[PDB]
Amino acid sequence: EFMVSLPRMVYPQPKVLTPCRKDVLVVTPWLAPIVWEGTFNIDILNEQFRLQNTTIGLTVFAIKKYVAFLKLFLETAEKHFMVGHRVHYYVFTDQPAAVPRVTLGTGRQLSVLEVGFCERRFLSEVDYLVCVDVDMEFRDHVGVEILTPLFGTLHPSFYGSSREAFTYERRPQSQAYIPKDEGDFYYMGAFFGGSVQEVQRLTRACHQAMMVDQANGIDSHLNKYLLRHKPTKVLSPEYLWDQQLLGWPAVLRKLRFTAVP
Ligand SMILES: [Hg+2]
Ligand SMILES: [Hg+2]
Ligand SMILES: [Hg+2]
Ligand SMILES: [Hg+2]
Repeated sequence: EFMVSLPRMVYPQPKVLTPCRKDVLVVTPWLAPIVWEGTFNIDILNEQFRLQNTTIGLTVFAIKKYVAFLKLFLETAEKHFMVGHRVHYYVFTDQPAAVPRVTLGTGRQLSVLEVGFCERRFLSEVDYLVCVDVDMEFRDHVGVEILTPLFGTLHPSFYGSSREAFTYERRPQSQAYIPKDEGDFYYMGAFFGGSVQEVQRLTRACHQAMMVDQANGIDSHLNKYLLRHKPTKVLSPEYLWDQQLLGWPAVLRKLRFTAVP
């Protein structure tokens, strides 16, 4: 947590009286950045994170037919995800032998964990955990701009919607319940992350709430958690897109991580 000085760097002076983007919200009401292209200088951020020797874990579950998505997912992650930084891929799968042999860049590693003491394993191996769906591909840069204690990503189908249209859990009997007059954003579970400690907090809360609903005979739990524990960054839909369903709107300067058609 002691941080060394940055080196001399040459880049354009930020302009106090020029908004960064005039077409989108770039900060939430609790002062968390909303990550859009144009908001960050990746050279500055790369320096800051490299100087801390940052390691990023990327976790994916690939069960049954979803193993078929791993080759493209990992090949494209190699091109676009945290390039230059230490990356540990964690692939959770029922088919260890079906994980494709993907060639990795230096400083990058992959663990296969079979699914039908180790939570501490993430704590000792990585600084940040990023949790994504495997039936996706990277098409453009996804880097250290996303890293923060806790982040969620705007659901691409709902970023322009009013909160009453959000498909939050609406049954008051559920632990996930959000009433019509509450809600900041509609976050999608396909891309979230943060420090290991904050990600483990989130998944522990979600698991307990789901068990409680289960006992009572009942994205919703994620959305409840992030309502009540505000993320320290929010990722724009550049980070979670479906071009076939939604096209390429002008508000998206890049399409970084997308559904496979
Ligand atoms: Hg800017
Ligand atoms: Hg995770
Ligand atoms: Hg939750
Ligand atoms: Hg969750």
